[PDB]
Amino acid sequence: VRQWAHGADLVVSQLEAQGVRQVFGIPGAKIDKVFDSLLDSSIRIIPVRHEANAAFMAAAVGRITGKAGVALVTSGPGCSNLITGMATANSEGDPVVALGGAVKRADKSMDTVAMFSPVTKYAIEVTAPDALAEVVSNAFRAAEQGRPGSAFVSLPQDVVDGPVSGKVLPASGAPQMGAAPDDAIDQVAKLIAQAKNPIFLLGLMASQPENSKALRRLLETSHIPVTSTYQAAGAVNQDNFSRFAGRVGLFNNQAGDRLLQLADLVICIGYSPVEYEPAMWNSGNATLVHIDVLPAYEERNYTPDVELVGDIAGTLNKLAQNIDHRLVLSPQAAEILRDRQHQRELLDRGAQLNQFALHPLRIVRAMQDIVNSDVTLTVDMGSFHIWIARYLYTFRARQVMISNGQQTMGVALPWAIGAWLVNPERKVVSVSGDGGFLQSSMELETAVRLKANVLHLIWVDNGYNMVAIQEEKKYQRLSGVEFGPMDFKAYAESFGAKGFAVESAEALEPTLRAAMDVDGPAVVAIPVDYRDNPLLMGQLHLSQI
Amino acid sequence: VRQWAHGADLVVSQLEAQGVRQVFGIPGAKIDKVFDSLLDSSIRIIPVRHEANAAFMAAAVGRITGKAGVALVTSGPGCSNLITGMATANSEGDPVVALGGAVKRADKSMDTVAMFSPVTKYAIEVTAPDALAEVVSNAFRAAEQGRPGSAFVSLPQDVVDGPVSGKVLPASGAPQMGAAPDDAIDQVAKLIAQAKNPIFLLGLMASQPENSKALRRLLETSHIPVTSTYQAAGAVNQDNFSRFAGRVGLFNNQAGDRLLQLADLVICIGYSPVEYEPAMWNSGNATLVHIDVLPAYEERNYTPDVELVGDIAGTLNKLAQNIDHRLVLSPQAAEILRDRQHQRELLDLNQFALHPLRIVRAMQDIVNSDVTLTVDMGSFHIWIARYLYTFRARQVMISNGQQTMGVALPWAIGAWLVNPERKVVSVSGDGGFLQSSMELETAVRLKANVLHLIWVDNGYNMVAIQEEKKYQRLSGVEFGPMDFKAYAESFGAKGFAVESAEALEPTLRAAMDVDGPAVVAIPVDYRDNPLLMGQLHL
Amino acid sequence: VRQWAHGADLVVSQLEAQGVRQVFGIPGAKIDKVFDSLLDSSIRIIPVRHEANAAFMAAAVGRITGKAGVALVTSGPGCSNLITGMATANSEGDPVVALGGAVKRADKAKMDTVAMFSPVTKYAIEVTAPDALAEVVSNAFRAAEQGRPGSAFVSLPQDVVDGPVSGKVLPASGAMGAAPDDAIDQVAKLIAQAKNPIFLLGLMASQPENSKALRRLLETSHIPVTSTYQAAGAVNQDNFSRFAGRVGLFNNQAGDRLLQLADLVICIGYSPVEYEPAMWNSGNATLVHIDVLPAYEERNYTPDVELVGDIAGTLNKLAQNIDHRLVLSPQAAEILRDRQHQRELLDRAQLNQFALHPLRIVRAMQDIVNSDVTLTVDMGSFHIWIARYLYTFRARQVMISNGQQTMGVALPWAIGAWLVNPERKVVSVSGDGGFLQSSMELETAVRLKANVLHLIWVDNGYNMVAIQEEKKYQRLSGVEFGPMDFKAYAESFGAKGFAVESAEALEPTLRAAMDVDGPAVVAIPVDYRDNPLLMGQLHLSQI
Ligand SMILES: CC1=C(CCOP(=O)(O)OP(=O)(O)O)S[C@@]2([C@H](C)O)Nc3nc(C)ncc3CN12
Ligand SMILES: CC1=C(CCOP(=O)(O)OP(=O)(O)O)S[C@@]2([C@H](C)O)Nc3nc(C)ncc3CN12
Ligand SMILES: CC1=C(CCOP(=O)(O)OP(=O)(O)O)S[C@@]2([C@H](C)O)Nc3nc(C)ncc3CN12
Ligand SMILES: [Mg+2]
Ligand SMILES: [Mg+2]
Ligand SMILES: [Mg+2]
Repeated sequence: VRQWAHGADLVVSQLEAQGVRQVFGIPGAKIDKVFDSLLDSSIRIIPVRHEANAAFMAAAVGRITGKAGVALVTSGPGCSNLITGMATANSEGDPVVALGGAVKRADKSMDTVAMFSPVTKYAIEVTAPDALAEVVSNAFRAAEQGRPGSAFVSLPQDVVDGPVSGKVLPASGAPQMGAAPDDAIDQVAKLIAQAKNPIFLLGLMASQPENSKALRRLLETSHIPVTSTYQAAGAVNQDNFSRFAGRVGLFNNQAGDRLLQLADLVICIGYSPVEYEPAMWNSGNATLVHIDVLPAYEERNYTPDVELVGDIAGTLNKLAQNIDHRLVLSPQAAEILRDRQHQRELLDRGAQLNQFALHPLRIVRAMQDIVNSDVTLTVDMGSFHIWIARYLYTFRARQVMISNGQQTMGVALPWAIGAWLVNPERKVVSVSGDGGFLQSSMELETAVRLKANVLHLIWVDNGYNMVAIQEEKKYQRLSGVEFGPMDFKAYAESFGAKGFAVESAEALEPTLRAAMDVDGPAVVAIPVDYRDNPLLMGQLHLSQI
Repeated sequence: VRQWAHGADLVVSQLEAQGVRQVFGIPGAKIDKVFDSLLDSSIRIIPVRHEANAAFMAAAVGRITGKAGVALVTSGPGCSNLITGMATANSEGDPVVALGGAVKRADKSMDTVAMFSPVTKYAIEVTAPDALAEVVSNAFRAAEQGRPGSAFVSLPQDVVDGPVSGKVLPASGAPQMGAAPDDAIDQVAKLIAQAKNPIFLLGLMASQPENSKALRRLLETSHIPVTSTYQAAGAVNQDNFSRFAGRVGLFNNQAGDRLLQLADLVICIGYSPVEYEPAMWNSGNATLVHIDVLPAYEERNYTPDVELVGDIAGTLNKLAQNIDHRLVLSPQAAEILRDRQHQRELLDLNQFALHPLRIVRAMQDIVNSDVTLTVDMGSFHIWIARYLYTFRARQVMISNGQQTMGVALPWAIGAWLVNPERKVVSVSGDGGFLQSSMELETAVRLKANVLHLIWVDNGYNMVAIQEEKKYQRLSGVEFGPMDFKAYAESFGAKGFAVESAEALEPTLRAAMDVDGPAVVAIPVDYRDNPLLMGQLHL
Repeated sequence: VRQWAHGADLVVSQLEAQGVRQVFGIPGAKIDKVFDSLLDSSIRIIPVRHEANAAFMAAAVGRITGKAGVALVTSGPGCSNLITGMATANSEGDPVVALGGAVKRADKAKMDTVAMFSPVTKYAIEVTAPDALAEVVSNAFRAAEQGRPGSAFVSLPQDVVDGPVSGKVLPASGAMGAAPDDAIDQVAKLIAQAKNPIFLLGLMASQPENSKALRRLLETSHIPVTSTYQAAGAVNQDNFSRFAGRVGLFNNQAGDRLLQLADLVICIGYSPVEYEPAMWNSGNATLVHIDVLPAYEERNYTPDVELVGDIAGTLNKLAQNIDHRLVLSPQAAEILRDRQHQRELLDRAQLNQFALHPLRIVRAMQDIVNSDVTLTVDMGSFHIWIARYLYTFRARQVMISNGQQTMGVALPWAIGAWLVNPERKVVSVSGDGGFLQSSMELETAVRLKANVLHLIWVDNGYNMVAIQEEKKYQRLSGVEFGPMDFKAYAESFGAKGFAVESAEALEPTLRAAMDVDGPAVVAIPVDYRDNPLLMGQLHLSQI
């Protein structure tokens, strides 16, 4: 153990032991010592314009690196401004550690710990300087292990400013967890051998890098059909697996659901019912196998017949080793996949789509032209989200951040900035509506300052369309969903970022290509015609719900 | 899936599915439908006299069977009376599911979920009748899996009285993880090789029945020294392992601690820092290996260099299969155990009131491998712990991190119900005896073959001596005397009162022969306590 | 300010400033310094045998004195054992301050007592800084005794009470004035136009600071009065001929009929939690709220006129604005007359069966309970019998209100009540179920030489629960247990024990037990067969 003049120095050392490359936040009196101590560290300080976005950026870092992104804010409003961001990260399973300042212990005030407990996996306040290092260290453990999530640590001003005696705690990382029991694995390998219509249902954990190779090997060896929840949207896609059946949870005409209904054997990997209500795919007819790092969060419509708890990669590798031949699709299974093939042909169409304001399909097509396996795509919440989700099978991004159970608007730009910082040599494209855009557009200054290579696209309709269409379907009239217009091109330029405004369908691709080629932040406003949205909304489960 | 006329019926079916054999509790208006439904069930309804004891009894059932014991109480005071008991169960790792009534949803109020959250692993209220069965099922999952604990389920009256649609969720039981990875086991087997002063620190999980054979197998093939926390007090004892270094956490003269400080390699099995402060034994200079069903609960003095998570039995069996030679003790290692040797020797009285040691010795003579012993909290607890090495009981319930008095008798009753053919001996002081003695009526009614021993000093000695040490004067630790023999007999139990030293052994022998509840008052002289206290961590 | 060697000395000093006469509790390592410091003060240390009872005893002290009773326990189980007791105190409005030990501040990093007590207290806080020690304790008392009284919990970290501290004792506050003149006049105008006015008395109307003023208001207005059980002692059938009984339990009370008939309902010191407004307020009458705190509005409780302030003052002023006594309307007179008929009929003939008939026991109890004695009642079927005949008990005070329906309260309430006025006798009554949950305090009673006579109605079961099950299911579950020799049980403590073996032995046994100067227990076998009749008079049966 070493002698520290400031708890803050210990905190910084603990952060470095974790391998933190940057911290996102806004300084304040109660927490400025930590900001100060970061000056003598290799950790980069990234000032944001609104704390909520520090949490969003941190979530992106966490999702990509598997190591928690870090947010640092002051007491009071500094902390309460993070709540939505922390809840979003926790619901999506993104590892995030937020260190928030607090009044001196003697002065204790806002009970932030009580406030964050509902939307975090871990929330604790350091009430003793000698606990400083372990509390911060355990924050990371909680955020990163098991089903990842967010963690909040409250840091009293006197504890961070005052001296402390203690040693840095080494970052343990992921424990060496055993695979599921061999006899249980052999039992599933046996079920697979006698299965006529098997299918893998992938959940969040299946999309983790740690399970990437294992998953690929298993799919390559068994050639068994795969469907995925939106949390696992990026685990597999139409272009890397011929038997991919799409993502389930949004649309009512997915081959994945048809295959789950036809299934005689369903194997869930890293899946939790929360990702997609079991009450909509599991009849209870097929033999259900649960594979994940934690026991099945058993439910009324989710009671596994065989539970394989343990290291997912380990289990999948062992399963792969006990599979002798590739599956021969039954007539029905093959028919379902052929249907999706035709279904995708119809969705793609060929067509000119030269109308203006632009048709969603024209925008989706132009977006697919600029997003390649070297580009990351982040998607906000709104009607455009549904359109993009409908065509996820045709995006070839290196990675796609779109899953958003809380349906939190404003996430795209911050997510993009966080993602770019992890791999600054690559480009990132973020897309949102005008409503979502204005909730986090203050970060455009941050992007300019960081010279982040991000292209942000705005689908402009001058309203909260996603809400409007639901009001209509239910009440046949609108309320609180329409607002005024804005000159988004001029808006973006006032930040010193490059701005574009699409005034015709013909200018779309050229504009996007130019904005993409810009070496730094760029914003493209795209007027959109949402009148066909009812057609798309007719393909949602909500329609039945 | 079925259509149930009463949510209560589904709750009972789910309980049967869980294999519950009895429920401990006290009925009340809000929850009486569940009690009524149990009438048509194979589940035995066991009325207790105070809810807290329903939690204590359930804990004993859970500890032994690995399946959660069940408490059933009504709303308000019915549930608040369970708090201390649920906290004790959660602290000791005893699987307990408590079902508490609540006012109708429309009427909601006492926030029981909020009250129980701090002392349970799982606390939830059923606000949707269609979630009834799943909420109950998950209560058991949460209480029985990983490191076991207590779970609380709040059941609104309207929810259990009203109709419900659902199916009995099959009992999946705690999922079976696989042993830690082969590469991880090879790494540990290798550290044990590159180690000169290795030692096993056993925690709670190491004592679970599923790990008994694997543990013995690992100890026998490696012959590595072993020390345990009190939660793991029964994992290994002096007579079943030559290199046992005693239980650590109480006395300042234990070999386990010396060996831990000397160690260059410490392998913790089923251990959590809460069982024994790492600050007391881990300097950090020793390579630290963690083996448990769950990741390590790291802290300033507990950061495992190697962390293995998985089925403990499988992990230990495989580890044992990778060890080729028994350990040859180093000079200092043998020296330390040499000292414990002398220590044991020194540990191996007609005054009245009786001397603690006289009582302890008289107790060891009646407690055998067929007898379960439960120990309450008080000075007598320290004495019995000092000589734990010489007790040879079937099982010993003693770990009590919260130092909750009154646990002994109800623990004994719950333990007896699991194996009715055997005898149970419980020991407490007079203070602890009265906090839960109302259950003597329950014992007589059940004809529980339990022998309760009361060390009588007419005070709260364990607190008195701490005050004596610090202030040289006593406060609030002395109370009046009682006729415990008559007290017990008023319940229909057999009572005895040791009036002389010679009468001790004969009285206990006589009481042990009693086929049913029996109580023996034993006057004790605590004047020597200051001496024993000098052996505790200061 | 001042320099203190131990935070504990400041606590004991703060308690003396509050006037605390004694402390109930069980010591432990984390809190023993406080018990030690108490050795040097005038404050008496009263060890109990179970912490729950320390809260029950403190509640009786607080209720009678108006000043918070004090419980002192150690950390962990010491604190969790108080919860039910603190909840019961809060629910009945009894001022109670509990001080629980806690682990050293530095060790608090590994039981969140503050969170566990918050749902059942008015005030729950932990001293996290020795400089806040005295104020936190002072504020605990202020919170418990002011406004509508309740329980307060204070967590004291061991290092804080053991370590030195700087600070001075904070004097006890105490105190509003009468409601506004305009208000009292507006109300008086409503009274002058009311044909069927009625006062509904709540908890605050029974506080001693209003016994005189209420008496005045009633004597000049002669308006009918009905009370919740929390205010059961505010007025009785004897000192006021237009008293309509306690409302909240039975479905045949004149109080309820007058409330439903009223064109003007004036609630004094009343909060909806004392008696569901959905049971008596249709909303037809003009509602006037008078209390030390604003009204706790709800669906069936929205006062058309709301007066907040010193009750005694307001009532004394309103009385001066009362022109003439009320001339009862025919319907009102008829309802009050029916209550008189009901009372005579309820008094029923010769019940000499054994086990004893509830009514025989009730009569015998009314005989020994005199106007000097305090009566405490536990929860169980006997409670309903006693409530039914509350009008015929003429005790100094009656502790019976129990919204939580918590069993085990009688004996400890009695012990606490006796300690406030040791020169008087206290009679406590419970069933065998409630008795065994707190009977460990019989040792405390013997040790204190408490002049308490505890009566046990014996049925060998939880009858109050059993009758509800019988009603709903035609069968019993979990409500029957074995018998006990209660005479020998009590004697084993060193108290006097009795067991009634025949009907004729009842009165002589009670007299003998009453004459005992110290703790006595009498077990009374009861035949609960007639309960269906009585239970049919409960709002519950109509539910
Ligand atoms: C208003 C709104 C969304 C935004 C819609 O507008 P644009 O972002 O302009 O998209 P578009 O649908 O008009 O293209 S999502 C949405 C969502 C439907 O629930 N997410 C929200 N997020 C926050 C933080 N507050 C309120 C909502 C409710 N919903
Ligand atoms: C008073 C007391 C104990 C009991 C001592 O008396 P006996 O049970 O008579 O034992 P002995 O020590 O006199 O033999 S333990 C003890 C413990 C030292 O902390 N456990 C407690 N449990 C509850 C539920 N409340 C308070 C305490 C504080 N401590
Ligand atoms: C069991 C019981 C009561 C006691 C009944 O028995 P006795 O006290 O023997 O009275 P008697 O009715 O048999 O005369 S009250 C009663 C009550 C009806 O709700 N209060 C309780 N208090 C606690 C602390 N736990 C559970 C209950 C549920 N109810
Ligand atoms: Mg919009
Ligand atoms: Mg004792
Ligand atoms: Mg009874």
